[PDB]
Amino acid sequence: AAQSVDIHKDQIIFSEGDAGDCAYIIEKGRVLIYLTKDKEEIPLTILGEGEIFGEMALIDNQNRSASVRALEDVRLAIVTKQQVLERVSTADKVVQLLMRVLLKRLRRKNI
Amino acid sequence: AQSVDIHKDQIIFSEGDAGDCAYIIEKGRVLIYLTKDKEEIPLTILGEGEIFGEMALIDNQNRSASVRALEDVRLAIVTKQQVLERVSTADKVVQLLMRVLLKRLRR
Ligand SMILES: Nc1ncnc2c1ncn2[C@@H]1O[C@@H]2COP(=O)(O)O[C@H]2[C@H]1O
Repeated sequence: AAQSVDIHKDQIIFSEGDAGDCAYIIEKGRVLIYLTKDKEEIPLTILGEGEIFGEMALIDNQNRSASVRALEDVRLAIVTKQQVLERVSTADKVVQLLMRVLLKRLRRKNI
Repeated sequence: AQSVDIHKDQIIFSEGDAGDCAYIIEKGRVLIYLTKDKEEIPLTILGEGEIFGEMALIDNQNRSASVRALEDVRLAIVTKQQVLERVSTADKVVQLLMRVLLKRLRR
């Protein structure tokens, strides 16, 4: 059950401060990552097809650091913790080992 | 599968060395560290079933840190060719996660 979701142009996918449960892979369209500071919207990046966002919510299970809006009609593949564990557990030993030390390193970094 | 034993306090490799393979710790523990002006700054300690020395392989440059054995250790050698082969053949979503992790670790 790898589910997709379609998102209309100009839809806020999520907002800075929101609860974070999953990441998203862009299957079609583009998205704006941004912050809002005193009613002024400050862009950070634009992501397109085959790129992933919201991944700190996935590994660390905490709030959204930025807002994300769709610049056009987009499709998103939802990536949930259950999928990640399932895919890492079923992976090759060396790949599993790399994923572990990467995640362990990213936790020490973000301290 | 070739293994290698490393004596306690042996430098496995050093920051700045050429990087040809990674290692999975089969026995013992290892210290990952940097050296700044004869002062040694620890980063992490890894133990059994953990892997190091990947970064030279996937990013294709030198060793970013030094590694020493804290006790007698045994290491399974994983050649560069194996690591690239196994990561490239891995599942699309897993590859995508590894990329953004690495991109984050660089920033
Ligand atoms: N915080 C870290 N900084 C640099 N290297 C690290 C760190 N944690 C683990 N390592 C590992 O130490 C290794 C040092 O040589 P590599 O560049 O080949 O790959 C590195 C990583 O696998």
